[PDB]
Amino acid sequence: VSQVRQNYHSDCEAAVNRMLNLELYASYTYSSMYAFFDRDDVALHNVAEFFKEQSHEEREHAEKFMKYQNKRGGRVVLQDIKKPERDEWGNTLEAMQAALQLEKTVNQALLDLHKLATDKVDPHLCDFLESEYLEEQVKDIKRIGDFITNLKRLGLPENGMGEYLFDKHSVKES
Amino acid sequence: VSQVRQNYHSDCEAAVNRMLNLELYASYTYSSMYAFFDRDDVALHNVAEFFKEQSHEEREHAEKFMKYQNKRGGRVVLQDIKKPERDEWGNTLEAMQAALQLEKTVNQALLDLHKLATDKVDPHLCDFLESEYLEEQVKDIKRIGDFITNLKRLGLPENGMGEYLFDKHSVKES
Amino acid sequence: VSQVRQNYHSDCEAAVNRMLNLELYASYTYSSMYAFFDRDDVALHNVAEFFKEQSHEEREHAEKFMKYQNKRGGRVVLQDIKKPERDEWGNTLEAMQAALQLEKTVNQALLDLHKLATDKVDPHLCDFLESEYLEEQVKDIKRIGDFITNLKRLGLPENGMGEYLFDKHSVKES
Amino acid sequence: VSQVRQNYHSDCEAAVNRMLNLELYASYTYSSMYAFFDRDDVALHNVAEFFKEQSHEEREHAEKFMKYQNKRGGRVVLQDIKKPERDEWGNTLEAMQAALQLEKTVNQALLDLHKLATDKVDPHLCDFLESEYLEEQVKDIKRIGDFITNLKRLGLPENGMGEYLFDKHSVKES
Ligand SMILES: [Cl-]
Ligand SMILES: [Cl-]
Ligand SMILES: [Cl-]
Ligand SMILES: [Cl-]
Ligand SMILES: [Cl-]
Ligand SMILES: [Cl-]
Ligand SMILES: [Cl-]
Ligand SMILES: [Cl-]
Ligand SMILES: [Cl-]
Ligand SMILES: [Cl-]
Ligand SMILES: [Cl-]
Ligand SMILES: [Cl-]
Ligand SMILES: [Cl-]
Ligand SMILES: [Cl-]
Ligand SMILES: [Cl-]
Ligand SMILES: [Cl-]
Ligand SMILES: [Cl-]
Ligand SMILES: [Cl-]
Ligand SMILES: [Cl-]
Ligand SMILES: [Cl-]
Ligand SMILES: [Cl-]
Ligand SMILES: [Cl-]
Ligand SMILES: [Cl-]
Ligand SMILES: [Cl-]
Ligand SMILES: [Cl-]
Ligand SMILES: [Cl-]
Ligand SMILES: [Cl-]
Ligand SMILES: [Cl-]
Ligand SMILES: [Cl-]
Ligand SMILES: [Cl-]
Ligand SMILES: [Cl-]
Ligand SMILES: [Cl-]
Ligand SMILES: [Cl-]
Ligand SMILES: [Cl-]
Ligand SMILES: [Cl-]
Ligand SMILES: [Cl-]
Ligand SMILES: [Cl-]
Ligand SMILES: [Cl-]
Ligand SMILES: [Cl-]
Ligand SMILES: [Cl-]
Ligand SMILES: [Cl-]
Ligand SMILES: [Cl-]
Ligand SMILES: [Cl-]
Ligand SMILES: [Cl-]
Ligand SMILES: [Cl-]
Ligand SMILES: [Cl-]
Ligand SMILES: [Cl-]
Ligand SMILES: [Cl-]
Ligand SMILES: [Cl-]
Ligand SMILES: [Cl-]
Ligand SMILES: [Cl-]
Ligand SMILES: [Cl-]
Ligand SMILES: [Cl-]
Ligand SMILES: [Cl-]
Ligand SMILES: [Cl-]
Ligand SMILES: [Cl-]
Ligand SMILES: [Cl-]
Ligand SMILES: [Cl-]
Ligand SMILES: [Cl-]
Ligand SMILES: [Fe+2]
Ligand SMILES: [Fe+2]
Ligand SMILES: [Fe+2]
Ligand SMILES: [Fe+2]
Ligand SMILES: [Fe+2]
Ligand SMILES: [Fe+2]
Ligand SMILES: [Fe+2]
Ligand SMILES: [Fe+2]
Ligand SMILES: [Fe+2]
Ligand SMILES: [Fe+2]
Ligand SMILES: [Fe+2]
Ligand SMILES: [Fe+2]
Ligand SMILES: [Fe+2]
Ligand SMILES: [Fe+2]
Ligand SMILES: [Fe+2]
Ligand SMILES: [Fe+2]
Ligand SMILES: [Mg+2]
Ligand SMILES: [Mg+2]
Ligand SMILES: [Mg+2]
Ligand SMILES: [Mg+2]
Ligand SMILES: [Mg+2]
Ligand SMILES: [Mg+2]
Ligand SMILES: [Mg+2]
Ligand SMILES: [Mg+2]
Ligand SMILES: [Mg+2]
Ligand SMILES: [Mg+2]
Ligand SMILES: [Mg+2]
Ligand SMILES: [Mg+2]
Ligand SMILES: [Mg+2]
Ligand SMILES: [Mg+2]
Ligand SMILES: [Mg+2]
Ligand SMILES: [Mg+2]
Ligand SMILES: [Mg+2]
Ligand SMILES: [Mg+2]
Ligand SMILES: [Mg+2]
Ligand SMILES: [Mg+2]
Ligand SMILES: [Mg+2]
Ligand SMILES: [Mg+2]
Ligand SMILES: [Mg+2]
Ligand SMILES: [Mg+2]
Ligand SMILES: [Mg+2]
Ligand SMILES: [Mg+2]
Ligand SMILES: [Mg+2]
Ligand SMILES: [Mg+2]
Ligand SMILES: [Mg+2]
Ligand SMILES: [Mg+2]
Repeated sequence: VSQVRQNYHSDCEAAVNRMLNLELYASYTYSSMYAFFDRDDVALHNVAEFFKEQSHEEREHAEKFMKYQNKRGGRVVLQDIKKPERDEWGNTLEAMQAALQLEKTVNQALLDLHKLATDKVDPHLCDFLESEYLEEQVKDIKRIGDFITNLKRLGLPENGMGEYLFDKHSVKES
Repeated sequence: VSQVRQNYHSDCEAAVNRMLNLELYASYTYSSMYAFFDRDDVALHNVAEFFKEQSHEEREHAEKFMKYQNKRGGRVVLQDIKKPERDEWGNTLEAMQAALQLEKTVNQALLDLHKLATDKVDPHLCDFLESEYLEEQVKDIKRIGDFITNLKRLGLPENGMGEYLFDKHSVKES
Repeated sequence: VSQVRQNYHSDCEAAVNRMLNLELYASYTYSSMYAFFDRDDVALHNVAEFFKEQSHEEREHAEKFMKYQNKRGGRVVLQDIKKPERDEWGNTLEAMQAALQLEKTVNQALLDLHKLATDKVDPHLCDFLESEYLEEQVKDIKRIGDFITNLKRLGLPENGMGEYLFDKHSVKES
Repeated sequence: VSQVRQNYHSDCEAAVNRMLNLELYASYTYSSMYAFFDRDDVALHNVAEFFKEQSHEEREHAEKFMKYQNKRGGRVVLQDIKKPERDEWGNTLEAMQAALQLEKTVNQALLDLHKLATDKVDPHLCDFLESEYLEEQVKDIKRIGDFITNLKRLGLPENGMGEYLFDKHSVKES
């Protein structure tokens, strides 16, 4: 009943709201990782800044869904942002493994939303996901996988020198 | 079993490897056309350079598939690059006609890969083909068709002055 | 019977075509190494880019032989480009050892071509090889040998930290 | 008996003087072609300027041999510069065919001088010919052959429009 609404199924509107929540959840998990690596007894600053930036990017993903919802005439409905699964993240390897799984969880939700949009014959929503979300996921999943391979090569979790070197050379100097 | 792999069917992985080979094959055919037009008894330099650039572009298409394969967690598998169908290319008209058919053959393979990706519900691969390959083919097919029309207008194959003028005015001065 | 042909033996013409094929073969082998180091379970980006550049350089070597053939009035004859000997390259040390042997194989073929050119009293072809090919081989063979020495010093194949450091410090940052 | 002379055979000294004369002869022939195409009843200005530049380049080739002779401690001995074989050059095709044969005659003399230098074990003279003369000949022979192919394609000698177009598009605008 929005004056702009056209070819936008209620199911897709609802699924966009759920996806928005998941983006915010992902942002919050990354924020927790930032704070962990900033601890004085962890002290891997470039890794911390990597996760801070990851958090900001997820927040941007969320805001883009809010804007999308309104563009199509749907209505943003917010729910609680659940706290992350862990309060402490072990080390760079454990955190990167959790990040990989988080990005794959987000990717699966996006793929599921694409299936729904396809089922409801919504090519605009399909294009939006393909053009703004799906390649970002593939690229970041590859980046994080590459990191994990290098962390293993560097002898994580046991090799502290390896972990130190990863922070200096693999992630952006901040 | 790659840690990055998600929603990537074995059939699509294999078809990407076959497509990679076809891009390399197309590159090699264009390289042969370059060398032919550079012969002292052919001596159409702008036409030669046109095909040299076509060859480099196909090589870039191939490299982009290699990168894609790895991004999705598939594994690049290479096969022999078959030599071109001809050792000599007749004249500018015959070569352009062969180029048109080559670009249409490549296009059909890309369309077939899109059908497979659609069947396997792989929207990332669909988007990749649509965003990076399919429009390039339509544009180049149109360009080459336009050239063939002009070569016929110029009296090819019999009209040597027509062929000379095409090289001076239709293809980029190199 | 080309109008430009002068002092160019049929044997040399044929050997130039065979050398052209070998340059293309070398290019393809280096392309395979690039793709291997770009895998998410290998993930040595600077090493990957090193081999990508090696591949492009071999392609340039091939194109220079095509141009040479035509300049002398010979005729380019292409054959299949055989796929590389391996589908996977083990690690940076194994790949560099294979690269060393590849560059020495190419060098031996160039030296053999120089012997033929000398036998047929073709000083232009001798000069072409000496001025455009032979020093490139000596320089690259030295570079790759130096790399292998450093990879051994760094404890390859067992020392993953050593391999990580080589990628950061020995090859160009890409 | 020159104080600088070392490893310079009398035969090579004499052959350098004969080569010098041939370069001057080639210059003079090209000058005649320039004057012919500048005639009001020929009037192909870009072709005329092409041959004028060819003439100046041969003069530079001659001067470089004079300098070489003195560098090695030989003595420049000059002979008459014979007038060209023709007083009129027919048309662009006939002139280009004569230019091709002239450049091949010069090339054969250079190759013969290289054989002599090789026989007398004079690597400096071999290098001088290879580095300063032999590639220039191959390149110019290819250029002129390419021109002849295009003149034939353009319908020379009968097709006056073809000849006009060659002057506008194949040779440098002067
Ligand atoms: Cl609606
Ligand atoms: Cl509709
Ligand atoms: Cl609805
Ligand atoms: Cl909702
Ligand atoms: Cl709950
Ligand atoms: Cl977790
Ligand atoms: Cl915890
Ligand atoms: Cl997760
Ligand atoms: Cl957007
Ligand atoms: Cl995207
Ligand atoms: Cl990327
Ligand atoms: Cl990495
Ligand atoms: Cl370790
Ligand atoms: Cl890294
Ligand atoms: Cl999968
Ligand atoms: Cl899925
Ligand atoms: Cl599968
Ligand atoms: Cl395969
Ligand atoms: Cl086969
Ligand atoms: Cl064909
Ligand atoms: Cl053929
Ligand atoms: Cl085809
Ligand atoms: Cl891309
Ligand atoms: Cl495209
Ligand atoms: Cl267009
Ligand atoms: Cl056109
Ligand atoms: Cl016609
Ligand atoms: Cl015109
Ligand atoms: Cl056109
Ligand atoms: Cl010959
Ligand atoms: Cl000879
Ligand atoms: Cl022969
Ligand atoms: Cl051959
Ligand atoms: Cl075979
Ligand atoms: Cl091997
Ligand atoms: Cl293998
Ligand atoms: Cl080898
Ligand atoms: Cl060169
Ligand atoms: Cl070199
Ligand atoms: Cl050096
Ligand atoms: Cl080194
Ligand atoms: Cl070690
Ligand atoms: Cl450093
Ligand atoms: Cl080093
Ligand atoms: Cl002496
Ligand atoms: Cl001596
Ligand atoms: Cl003597
Ligand atoms: Cl003398
Ligand atoms: Cl006389
Ligand atoms: Cl004559
Ligand atoms: Cl005469
Ligand atoms: Cl002559
Ligand atoms: Cl000099
Ligand atoms: Cl030279
Ligand atoms: Cl050249
Ligand atoms: Cl030309
Ligand atoms: Cl005609
Ligand atoms: Cl024009
Ligand atoms: Cl031309
Ligand atoms: Fe970022
Ligand atoms: Fe991310
Ligand atoms: Fe996200
Ligand atoms: Fe990212
Ligand atoms: Fe292009
Ligand atoms: Fe193309
Ligand atoms: Fe292509
Ligand atoms: Fe194109
Ligand atoms: Fe390089
Ligand atoms: Fe190399
Ligand atoms: Fe090479
Ligand atoms: Fe090199
Ligand atoms: Fe010139
Ligand atoms: Fe010349
Ligand atoms: Fe000369
Ligand atoms: Fe020249
Ligand atoms: Mg209203
Ligand atoms: Mg609703
Ligand atoms: Mg949820
Ligand atoms: Mg709770
Ligand atoms: Mg995109
Ligand atoms: Mg983005
Ligand atoms: Mg990367
Ligand atoms: Mg694994
Ligand atoms: Mg499979
Ligand atoms: Mg195939
Ligand atoms: Mg075959
Ligand atoms: Mg597009
Ligand atoms: Mg493109
Ligand atoms: Mg157009
Ligand atoms: Mg002929
Ligand atoms: Mg032969
Ligand atoms: Mg071979
Ligand atoms: Mg085989
Ligand atoms: Mg020598
Ligand atoms: Mg030399
Ligand atoms: Mg050199
Ligand atoms: Mg070089
Ligand atoms: Mg060095
Ligand atoms: Mg004295
Ligand atoms: Mg004497
Ligand atoms: Mg003489
Ligand atoms: Mg006389
Ligand atoms: Mg040179
Ligand atoms: Mg020069
Ligand atoms: Mg040219």
